[PDB]
Amino acid sequence: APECGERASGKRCPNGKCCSQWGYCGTTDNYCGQGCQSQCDYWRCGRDFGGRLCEEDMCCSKYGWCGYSDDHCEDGCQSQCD
Ligand SMILES: CC(=O)N[C@@H]1[C@@H](O)[C@H](O[C@@H]2O[C@H](CO)[C@@H](O[C@@H]3O[C@H](CO)[C@@H](O)[C@H](O)[C@H]3NC(C)=O)[C@H](O)[C@H]2NC(C)=O)[C@@H](CO)O[C@H]1O
Repeated sequence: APECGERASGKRCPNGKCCSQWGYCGTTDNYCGQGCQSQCDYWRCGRDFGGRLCEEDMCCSKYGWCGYSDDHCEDGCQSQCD
């Protein structure tokens, strides 16, 4: 049964996860993409997003995306770079 969204009385997902248009929590494009009901910016971080820190100990790249690659953790990384 739905764990978030309108069929869950506006309930939000834990750890900032995206609530899909179908009412479930997750982090792939099916959850965070078009139709996403809430917390759709799970993968964004840094200066352009209220200085939010990434979950899962991910680095916040200079472009404001969360990840583990050298591109997200090296050169311009905003937080949790190591
Ligand atoms: C304005 C512009 O195009 N700027 C470029 C930056 O966007 C780009 O950073 C990378 O952007 C892509 C999306 O366009 C990021 O992919 C996302 O990564 C998350 C999790 O890491 C994943 O859930 C998304 O599905 C995925 N989207 C796609 C479309 O694959 C990618 O992580 C960003 N990389 C970094 C290091 O922040 C940078 C680097 O290529 O270049 C700018 O010109």
